[PDB]
Amino acid sequence: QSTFLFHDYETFGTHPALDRPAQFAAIRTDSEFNVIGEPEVFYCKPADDYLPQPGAVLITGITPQEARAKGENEAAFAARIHSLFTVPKTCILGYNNVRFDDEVTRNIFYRNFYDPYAWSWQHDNSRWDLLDVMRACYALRPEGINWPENDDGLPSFRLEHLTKANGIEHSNAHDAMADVYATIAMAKLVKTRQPRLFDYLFTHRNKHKLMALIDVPQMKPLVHVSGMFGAWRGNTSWVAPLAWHPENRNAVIMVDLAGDISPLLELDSDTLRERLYTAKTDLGDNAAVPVKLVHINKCPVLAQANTLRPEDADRLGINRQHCLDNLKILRENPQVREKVVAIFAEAEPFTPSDNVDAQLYNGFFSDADRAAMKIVLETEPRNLPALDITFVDKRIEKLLFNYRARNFPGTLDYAEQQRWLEHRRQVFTPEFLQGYADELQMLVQQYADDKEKVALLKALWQYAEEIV
DNA sequence: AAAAAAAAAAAAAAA
Repeated sequence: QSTFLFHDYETFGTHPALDRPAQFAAIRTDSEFNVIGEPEVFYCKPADDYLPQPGAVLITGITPQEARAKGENEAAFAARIHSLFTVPKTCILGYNNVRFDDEVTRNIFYRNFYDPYAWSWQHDNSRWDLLDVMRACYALRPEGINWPENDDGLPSFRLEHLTKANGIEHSNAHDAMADVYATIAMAKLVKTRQPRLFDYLFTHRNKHKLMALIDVPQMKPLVHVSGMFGAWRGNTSWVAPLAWHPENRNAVIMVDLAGDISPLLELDSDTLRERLYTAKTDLGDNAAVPVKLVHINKCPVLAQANTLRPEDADRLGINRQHCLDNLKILRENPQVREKVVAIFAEAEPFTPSDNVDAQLYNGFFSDADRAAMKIVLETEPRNLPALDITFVDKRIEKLLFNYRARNFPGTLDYAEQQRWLEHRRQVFTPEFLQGYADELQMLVQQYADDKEKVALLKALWQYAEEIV
């Protein structure tokens, strides 16, 4: 039978590759969102070459001392998650998971010699993200659920703000296990209050399922829900697919039909590109480029025009006529496409980092390396160096040493212990430790009144003292 | 047989 796997990480920082996880929690459920099996919760021991983001710690309320005492090493941490995730017929999901948690999981698997993507697809698996489901529910089919307005009078979609707005036990927020229930409940609510949409959006979580909607040649208009648009637009707009992204295969170039389409008609590509990557604050008295990408593998909400009803339009302040006009102009002018696609054909302006943790997206691993890395998983730690393997991917050697050094220091010899002590010395430089102490010493002189917040800060200094 | 593109910028979620 098929199942839904709700999960939520509590990390030591925002950057998934560079920051480490602190806590993991997950619950297995059926299609009706009824709890199957026991709830899974466990902590991760942070390595001795990393300090947490003090902000993240003020949010999570979990000190490295607690995680070190309670948790397991990252190799086990990854094993337990990979065990749960690889169960056949499992749809893994959470809240804002595609653009955070899943990025963590991928690195956790990447750092600990597990396949970073297989969990999402292999054995009839998939993933889902409820965030845009809530935005789509509010935008398209709000009747039934209470929607919390912001200070400016705009719709908020923070989990804690939702569960409280619909009478659900949201006491003690930012807790791995407490958030999963709050998510499951939020799903259960939308499933009950609005099934059709919930199903549509579910079945249309698939890369190939979305594809069907895209008729680039005919520029068939589609409803697109995304936070990138804006809460004043119900995070919603009509869009038209101009062309497939020239390099990335999972991306497609969408034109915003609500935006002013003059720049595309007037300016050339080279200038448009520069015009696309400019801030609204420092941008002058010009209309911005009404173009964005949609990553069909990142659970984007797409539907056909008629899904967005003229009522729901008037409710969200979206001019249907203006969208219908620009479409006719875009259909009337092919030359617009030519210039647009060329914007996304340019090569990567950023130089790749030499930090092995951040190289996940430097291509896939081969079958030989993929197999050889399994033998590394099966081979016991102590016997890892004795095993002579000829790897192809230069990342593997650096990944290994870090794996063994972080997870199994006691398996290191003298040289390996020394070069690690150097690696650490390069991380915890006086100027790095000062800036940290400055960041703490600032925050304490800011949250001084909050004894709970201070206690957490002090703990970070006491940790920072005993780690170096 | 299949899986991906971090970071310029749009906004708003997550730690």
